[PDB]
Amino acid sequence: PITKEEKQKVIQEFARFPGDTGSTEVQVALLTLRINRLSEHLKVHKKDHHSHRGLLMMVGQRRRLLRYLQREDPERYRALIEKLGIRG
Amino acid sequence: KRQVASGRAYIHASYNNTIVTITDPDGNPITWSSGGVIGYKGSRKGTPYAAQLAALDAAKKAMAYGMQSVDVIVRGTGAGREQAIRALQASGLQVKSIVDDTPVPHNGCRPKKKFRK
Amino acid sequence: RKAKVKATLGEFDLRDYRNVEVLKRFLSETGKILPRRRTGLSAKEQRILAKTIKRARILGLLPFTEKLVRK
Amino acid sequence: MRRYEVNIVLNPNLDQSQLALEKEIIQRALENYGARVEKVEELGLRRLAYPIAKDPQGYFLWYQVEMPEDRVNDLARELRIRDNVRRVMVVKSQEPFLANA
RNA sequence: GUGGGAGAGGGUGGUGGAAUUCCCGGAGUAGCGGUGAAAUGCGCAGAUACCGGGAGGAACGCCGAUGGCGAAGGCAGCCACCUGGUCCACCCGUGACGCUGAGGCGCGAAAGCGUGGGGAGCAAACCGGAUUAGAUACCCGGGUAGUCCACGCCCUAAACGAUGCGCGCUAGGUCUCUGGGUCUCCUGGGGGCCGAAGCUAACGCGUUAAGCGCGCCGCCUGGGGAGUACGGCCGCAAGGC
Ligand SMILES: [Mg+2]
Ligand SMILES: [Mg+2]
Ligand SMILES: [Mg+2]
Ligand SMILES: [Mg+2]
Ligand SMILES: [Mg+2]
Ligand SMILES: [Mg+2]
Ligand SMILES: [Mg+2]
Ligand SMILES: [Mg+2]
Ligand SMILES: [Mg+2]
Ligand SMILES: [Mg+2]
Ligand SMILES: [Mg+2]
Ligand SMILES: [Mg+2]
Ligand SMILES: [Mg+2]
Ligand SMILES: [Mg+2]
Ligand SMILES: [Mg+2]
Ligand SMILES: [Mg+2]
Ligand SMILES: [Mg+2]
Ligand SMILES: [Mg+2]
Ligand SMILES: [Mg+2]
Ligand SMILES: [Mg+2]
Ligand SMILES: [Mg+2]
Ligand SMILES: [Mg+2]
Ligand SMILES: [Mg+2]
Ligand SMILES: [Mg+2]
Ligand SMILES: [Mg+2]
Ligand SMILES: [Mg+2]
Ligand SMILES: [Mg+2]
Ligand SMILES: [Mg+2]
Ligand SMILES: [Mg+2]
Ligand SMILES: [Mg+2]
Ligand SMILES: [Mg+2]
Ligand SMILES: [Mg+2]
Ligand SMILES: [Mg+2]
Ligand SMILES: [Mg+2]
Ligand SMILES: [Mg+2]
Ligand SMILES: [Mg+2]
Ligand SMILES: [Mg+2]
Ligand SMILES: [Mg+2]
Ligand SMILES: [Mg+2]
Ligand SMILES: [Mg+2]
Ligand SMILES: [Mg+2]
Ligand SMILES: [Mg+2]
Ligand SMILES: [Mg+2]
Ligand SMILES: [Mg+2]
Ligand SMILES: [Mg+2]
Ligand SMILES: [Mg+2]
Ligand SMILES: [Mg+2]
Ligand SMILES: [Mg+2]
Ligand SMILES: [Mg+2]
Ligand SMILES: [Mg+2]
Ligand SMILES: [Mg+2]
Ligand SMILES: [Mg+2]
Ligand SMILES: [Mg+2]
Ligand SMILES: [Mg+2]
Ligand SMILES: [Mg+2]
Ligand SMILES: [Mg+2]
Ligand SMILES: [Mg+2]
Ligand SMILES: [Mg+2]
Ligand SMILES: [Mg+2]
Repeated sequence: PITKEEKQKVIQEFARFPGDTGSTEVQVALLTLRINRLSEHLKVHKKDHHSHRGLLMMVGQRRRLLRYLQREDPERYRALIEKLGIRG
Repeated sequence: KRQVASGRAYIHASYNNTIVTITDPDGNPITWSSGGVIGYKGSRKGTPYAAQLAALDAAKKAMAYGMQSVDVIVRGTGAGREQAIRALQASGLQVKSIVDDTPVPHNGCRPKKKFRK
Repeated sequence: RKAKVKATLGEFDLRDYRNVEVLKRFLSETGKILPRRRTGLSAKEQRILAKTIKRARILGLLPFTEKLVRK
Repeated sequence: MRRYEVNIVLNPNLDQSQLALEKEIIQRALENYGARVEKVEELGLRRLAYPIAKDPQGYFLWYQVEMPEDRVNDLARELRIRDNVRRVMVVKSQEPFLANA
């Protein structure tokens, strides 16, 4: 799955402040978390296609969120990417 | 030639014919009869009358074989099933319990085109 | 048009695949699981009762099918 | 971990040594698969519905456990290897859902 | 974000009964099967009907619904794991991050192809039996591919709601699935049915629009010729665009 613990820990990480949950950064982290989880899922199970749909979508979201952050503040974008380490 | 005297009567009733098999409390048959065990040859074995005469054959036979009480069981839906049980009602045999056993499957096997949809 | 199943029974876990005469009270004189028309449950109720019965059958607690008496 | 229930229907004809020995194998499987046992209700042998293994009745155990998710299956795999075990049923345990309270 | 929820949504491994078929055994005897009626078939090497045992495959009766889930194709025994979507309540966080989407990429019923398994029931082709004016057919008895599995291709369809996606706007009534409420009732989110205004050639549609609007993609331009020819592109092929 993903435990309560794990999700917490990743936010209590990427949050812009105390109480941050919905920040662009954070969502991007979640989506990556979730992604990697699902990609490893389809490392086996190369036949579960209906989940693949989801992967494709979660990827799309991640990408838009990234692009926005870049458009807005290139600094925190580079920083975020150079944390999660993807496509940058 | 064992003198059974208590047993099962099996009515198997198809759109095409009827068979009574008389067996013992353990299920081994004692005697039997059918559409064309009596005269009838073609379709005519389906008629309920065919069933009466057949049922009574199976009785009378079993009765000289020594039997009085029987337990009826019925497989299949078909004309003159009821007529077969009827025949047994007063066959001279005490009809202890009628019962309906017709196998239904849980959808295993793919029917002959005749029986589909 | 007799009277409806759930009306008889008191409170019962509808999840109990261990619990029988409560369960058997949901089946035909053949093994057959009973219609809502006859049981008087709800969409969800009947729905859980199903899996419950089936779980129980597999366990050898409830009958998969039965013979039919008279006829 | 998650909390399952484990039903065991085994040979109603067991003498005592034999019974306590199947029980022993069970204990061992559970430890070896990582399940802590939070309860037991053993209703013992009961009249069946339909024959199982040519037998008219069966000996009933029930174990409420909490154990490693990913291991549950292997556990059942293992529990089943005994000829003297007839049927084995594991379940994620839910909460009572009742009606007519 | 947090907290709940329903679900044949997907993949994997397991396992449960019913029925068919075949094999073993008991008992039993002369026919069963099949049709409009029949015959072919099967049966004294003892069938059928009955009881007991066994193997193997395929599909899951009742529940089952006018029901649910899914983008579509589609999805049904039970169990466990792996996972996608989606709904609600709190109104917590980000602050226009949005809509559509030519190319591209992925999915894509059935049939079909390749390689290797598997093969019970069914069953194109085929072998027979009957009907018929004949019967390359409708009915009957056999039967191979194939239906099943793995992997890789194939990319079609009455792939239908013959209704592209998003948002906003315009009476109600009623039945229902699923949430949350102070729970005869209100409030979300689906499924149906009647009907305001409006639309419509009609039939019909009508808050699940075929009404009133805006954005954006796809498409149409009389019937044949023809989804043919040629060219290109994919394809092992069949063939597809
Ligand atoms: Mg006949
Ligand atoms: Mg056939
Ligand atoms: Mg075993
Ligand atoms: Mg949640
Ligand atoms: Mg499912
Ligand atoms: Mg599944
Ligand atoms: Mg499976
Ligand atoms: Mg069987
Ligand atoms: Mg034999
Ligand atoms: Mg004719
Ligand atoms: Mg001959
Ligand atoms: Mg012969
Ligand atoms: Mg001889
Ligand atoms: Mg048998
Ligand atoms: Mg077997
Ligand atoms: Mg075989
Ligand atoms: Mg078997
Ligand atoms: Mg939908
Ligand atoms: Mg369809
Ligand atoms: Mg889920
Ligand atoms: Mg706010
Ligand atoms: Mg602010
Ligand atoms: Mg889009
Ligand atoms: Mg496209
Ligand atoms: Mg396809
Ligand atoms: Mg296919
Ligand atoms: Mg070919
Ligand atoms: Mg044929
Ligand atoms: Mg022919
Ligand atoms: Mg012809
Ligand atoms: Mg012909
Ligand atoms: Mg004809
Ligand atoms: Mg071939
Ligand atoms: Mg093939
Ligand atoms: Mg395939
Ligand atoms: Mg079209
Ligand atoms: Mg479109
Ligand atoms: Mg489109
Ligand atoms: Mg469409
Ligand atoms: Mg338009
Ligand atoms: Mg959208
Ligand atoms: Mg609209
Ligand atoms: Mg309505
Ligand atoms: Mg409610
Ligand atoms: Mg509603
Ligand atoms: Mg209308
Ligand atoms: Mg009007
Ligand atoms: Mg409205
Ligand atoms: Mg509605
Ligand atoms: Mg129009
Ligand atoms: Mg023209
Ligand atoms: Mg033209
Ligand atoms: Mg074409
Ligand atoms: Mg060409
Ligand atoms: Mg040219
Ligand atoms: Mg290609
Ligand atoms: Mg070429
Ligand atoms: Mg063609
Ligand atoms: Mg195309």
